Amino acid sequence: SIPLGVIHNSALQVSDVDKLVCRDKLSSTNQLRSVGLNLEGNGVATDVPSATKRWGFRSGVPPKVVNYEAGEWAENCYNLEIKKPDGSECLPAAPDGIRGFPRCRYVHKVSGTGPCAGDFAFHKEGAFFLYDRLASTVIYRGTTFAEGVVAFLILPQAKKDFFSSHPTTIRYQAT
Amino acid sequence: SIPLGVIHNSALQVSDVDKLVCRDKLSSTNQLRSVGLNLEGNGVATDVPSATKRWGFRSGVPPKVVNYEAGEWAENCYNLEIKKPDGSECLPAAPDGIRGFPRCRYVHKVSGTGPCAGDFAFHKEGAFFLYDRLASTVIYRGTTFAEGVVAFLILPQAKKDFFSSHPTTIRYQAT
Amino acid sequence: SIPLGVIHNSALQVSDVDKLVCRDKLSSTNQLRSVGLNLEGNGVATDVPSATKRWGFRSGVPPKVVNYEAGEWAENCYNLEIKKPDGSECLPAAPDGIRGFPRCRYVHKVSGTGPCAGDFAFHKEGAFFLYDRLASTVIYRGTTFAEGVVAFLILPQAKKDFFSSHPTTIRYQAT
Amino acid sequence: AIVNAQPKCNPNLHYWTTQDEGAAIGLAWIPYFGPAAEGIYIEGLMHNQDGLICGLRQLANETTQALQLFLRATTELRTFSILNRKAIDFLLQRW
Amino acid sequence: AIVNAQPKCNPNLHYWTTQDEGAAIGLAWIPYFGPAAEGIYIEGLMHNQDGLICGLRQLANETTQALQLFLRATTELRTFSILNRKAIDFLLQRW
Amino acid sequence: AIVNAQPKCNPNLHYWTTQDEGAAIGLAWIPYFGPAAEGIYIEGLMHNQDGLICGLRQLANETTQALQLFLRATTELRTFSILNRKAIDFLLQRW
Ligand SMILES: *[C@@H]1O[C@H](CO)[C@@H](O[C@@H]2O[C@H](CO)[C@@H](O[C@@H]3O[C@H](CO)[C@@H](O)[C@H](O)[C@@H]3O)[C@H](O)[C@H]2NC(C)=O)[C@H](O)[C@H]1NC(C)=O
Ligand SMILES: *[C@@H]1O[C@H](CO)[C@@H](O[C@@H]2O[C@H](CO)[C@@H](O[C@@H]3O[C@H](CO)[C@@H](O)[C@H](O)[C@@H]3O)[C@H](O)[C@H]2NC(C)=O)[C@H](O)[C@H]1NC(C)=O
Ligand SMILES: *[C@@H]1O[C@H](CO)[C@@H](O[C@@H]2O[C@H](CO)[C@@H](O[C@@H]3O[C@H](CO)[C@@H](O)[C@H](O)[C@@H]3O)[C@H](O)[C@H]2NC(C)=O)[C@H](O)[C@H]1NC(C)=O
Repeated sequence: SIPLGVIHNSALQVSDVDKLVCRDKLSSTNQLRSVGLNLEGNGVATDVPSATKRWGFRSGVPPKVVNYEAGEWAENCYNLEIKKPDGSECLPAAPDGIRGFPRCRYVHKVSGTGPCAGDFAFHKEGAFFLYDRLASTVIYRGTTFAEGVVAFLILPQAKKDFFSSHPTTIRYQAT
Repeated sequence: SIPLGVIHNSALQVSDVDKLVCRDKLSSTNQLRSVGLNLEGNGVATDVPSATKRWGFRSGVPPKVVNYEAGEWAENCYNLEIKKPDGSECLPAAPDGIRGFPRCRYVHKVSGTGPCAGDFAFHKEGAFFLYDRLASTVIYRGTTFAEGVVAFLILPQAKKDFFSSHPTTIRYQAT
Repeated sequence: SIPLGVIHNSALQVSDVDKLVCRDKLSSTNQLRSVGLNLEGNGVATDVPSATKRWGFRSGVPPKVVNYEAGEWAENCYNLEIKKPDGSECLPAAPDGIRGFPRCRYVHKVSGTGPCAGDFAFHKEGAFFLYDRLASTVIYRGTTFAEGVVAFLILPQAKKDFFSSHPTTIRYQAT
Repeated sequence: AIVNAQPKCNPNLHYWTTQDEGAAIGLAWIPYFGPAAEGIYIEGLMHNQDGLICGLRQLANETTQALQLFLRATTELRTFSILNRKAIDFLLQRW
Repeated sequence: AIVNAQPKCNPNLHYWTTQDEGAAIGLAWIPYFGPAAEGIYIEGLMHNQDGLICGLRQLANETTQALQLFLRATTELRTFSILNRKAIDFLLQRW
Repeated sequence: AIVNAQPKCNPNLHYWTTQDEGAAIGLAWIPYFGPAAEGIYIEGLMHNQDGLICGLRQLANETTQALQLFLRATTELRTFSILNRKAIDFLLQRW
């Protein structure tokens, strides 16, 4: 029951695949797109102290990953290298294929010795962590990520593609 | 060539996709389901001395895995830790995603100095090994499994899903 | 924009699905096939001194793999074990699933030191490296491969498939 | 069509499956608050419906041969697309 | 239809995406000569069209609940087939 | 339609496709008894059919450009869905 959006004459409306009339014609498989939107645009605070308080550790839930094709510029992105007091690395190492968010104006790198208390780090408000083009539910060590959400669309058939219109870093401690 | 089952009027028939009349109307992708059933229901003996004679070691055949969505309760389940005499572990380590069988009334833990003389352990009668929701052709170390087989179905269209109706361990040595 | 080849009356023509009229209709998903062809049939030189000049090293480009279902016999195949002068391995270890080309009438083993200057070895002319039934853009260590390209086809419908019709090595020093 | 040949056939079927439709209670959909991997299943019973359960057990016994040969050909380590392929083959036959 | 219920919604959208058909300028299609992983993107701006951008942001907020539960069920580690499934489910409903 | 431009074109083609629906003997379908990975292939010769084999080689030389630009875009490490997507696009365009 994943909602799917339909665009006609630059208006947006929700539609189950069953509700589609013949008017909202879907002719080719390249009309279907997935877009990942950073939630900085929804007014959230983006400083490191406020962002750290929205990530938490848990055990017993396996990670998951989903693909997204288009994205958005991020004004702030994060990079985490937290450690346990004994020197062990808390977060998992990045699996092959996950590189990092392609576009960030600023990248916050956080390193410290705050005690993690679980197997993985999740998002307490349900949002995803966005990498180059793979959205994940977990934080991976050393890889830049941007907080965001994913949406699915049926784009209009046109001679020009929908996605063709008008074509620093700081380090802080933690505990 | 994989047979596909169709349910109508609470009866089961075999019909490849070629023979489907419009009467057995497939309407949405939710109707297609894969079900994994255990051998215990077909009358097979399940004491450990009889179970181990039904698995054998071989080399030169890559392992394979297939997904299955629904399953059955298992009264007997097996966990294996076999070592060749020098102390090396014979069975492969479980890859990421493989996980124990969810529901198991009793779990037999078997460990001992087997003469295992192959690269992988296979089923000598063609049955799969059921792990979580992944059916495998090979045994993995330390993960519970139940012997079973997989079936494919086209479920009836209804207001209530078909799979919604009426909603200890022992340690033994081996060689 | 990947072309499809359509066969009718033992003639071949290019026809994307945009213009695949009913005269060349599909009926089942087993008609679609992918065929991997070797460069040696197109007249390329195959002696080792001339073959190595068409492979080169680069960094910053992720490797990729694509599946192909049909193939061709190779008169010459290659196996590589290059090393840096310090003794380290120059090429990636083969990931699980890569098993080497199944049919080679002769296999060249090339093993010697070379000033490797990149993460991976690519093909300078855009060709793929054919491993078993997987086509890769990068050379893996110790696995036989044949240089080739991939083509996609819509086979004719018949009682007898398009296929099934009419049913050693040297070592070379390097520097 | 199908007829049971096994020496014994258990008529009941205690099943478990994972539901993905609908909405959860409050915050339960957030992974940080949701249940562990051992608590995502739902369970039921096809009480005393022997006429159908006996058929499933026999079909699974016969389906193994075709499935094993299919997995031999494929070079994908984990297969998830068998049902999708059959959906496509259904459409292409009556397009 | 969709109405935003979130503070300080951003009207603009500086997108980036990968062009599937590629540029194909001369030899640039060969990976040994092509751009690095950081250079395969194209980017623009959907200027001041807040009537559509505001809708997209709200849809993503609501789509999260359904997507999370779906991922909880599937046993595959990386999911790529959501759109293809919706393409099949569109066809199967049409007669 | 297609015209060969390569300096030489071999007219014969030996193939080694695998078979998914073979009529296996009683016990050959069990992996414990079946052939090793080197024995699952079937071989044959498309004798002297120059008119098709020459065209087939040329099409491959032209499909590399489109295929590699496609692989540059995808995040998948291994791609298996190219033919399935083309099947879906065939059905959708019959609108
Ligand atoms: C599907 O069900 C049939 C019927 O139950 C299963 O057939 C069984 O196959 C095994 C292995 O070939 C037979 O074992 C053999 O039995 C005799 C002694 O009875 C002996 O010659 C051999 O040493 C061997 O053990 C077994 O008898 C046979 N069962 C019956 C009732 O005929 C079949 O295995 C099932 N298929 C799958 C994939 O589970
Ligand atoms: C989708 O957007 C909604 C808003 O439309 C987001 O709701 C936000 O939910 C969080 C909790 O998950 C709320 O935090 C709570 O706020 C109050 C502040 O007084 C307080 O009672 C609690 O201490 C707690 O912090 C937050 O206020 C709420 N935002 C708004 C604007 O109401 C929701 O998180 C978004 N969903 C996703 C997946 O991003
Ligand atoms: C598809 O087939 C064509 C030929 O039909 C292949 O073109 C060949 O491309 C290579 C590499 O660009 C050319 O090599 C160059 O040739 C000249 C003359 O020696 C020289 O300037 C350079 O040193 C370089 O070696 C080659 O000449 C050309 N072949 C022909 C007959 O023109 C093409 O590579 C094939 N594509 C694939 C993907 O295999």
